[PDB]
Amino acid sequence: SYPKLTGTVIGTQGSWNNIGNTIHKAFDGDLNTFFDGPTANGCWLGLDFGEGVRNVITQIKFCPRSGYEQRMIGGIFQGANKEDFSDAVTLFTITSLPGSGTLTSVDVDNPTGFRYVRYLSPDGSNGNIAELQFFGTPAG
Ligand SMILES: OC[C@H]1O[C@H](OC[C@H]2O[C@@H](O)[C@@H](O)[C@@H](O)[C@@H]2O)[C@H](O)[C@@H](O)[C@H]1O
Ligand SMILES: [Ca+2]
Repeated sequence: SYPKLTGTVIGTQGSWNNIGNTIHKAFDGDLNTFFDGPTANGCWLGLDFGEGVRNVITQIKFCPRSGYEQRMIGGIFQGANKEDFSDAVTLFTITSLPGSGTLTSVDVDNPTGFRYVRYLSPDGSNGNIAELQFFGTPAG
């Protein structure tokens, strides 16, 4: 069991109806708060571990927005070493409805060290997700 990774929060700017449910609500430790993106499609969020830092990801945990769990199905998690994700690989694809109000934990088996990781939400989701966590270890 590896430590929770920290980094700078990156992703889609803004929030639905400018209420303020920005990407940062997915990293605040509260499963009742959530990211509600300004648009239906294209929303994403993640971390930049910082220049020169690469982690190997061994687990991802996430919790859907309460009452909108189906807006995660089809979302994917990617690791990359370019901030535009053009070199990304998909670490996990959500294909089952995530349980409400808890962190679903998924193992990742990819030995690559990444500087960047994200959740890329499916169309019609407004990026909805309540909490997102990555675990792993410094690439050796
Ligand atoms: O469409 C993104 C939006 O979906 C839900 O709100 C949908 C609509 O709900 C209606 O009943 C009205 O209240 C209207 O304001 C909305 O267009 C989510 O509740 C909302 O957070 C957002 O994710
Ligand atoms: Ca939250």
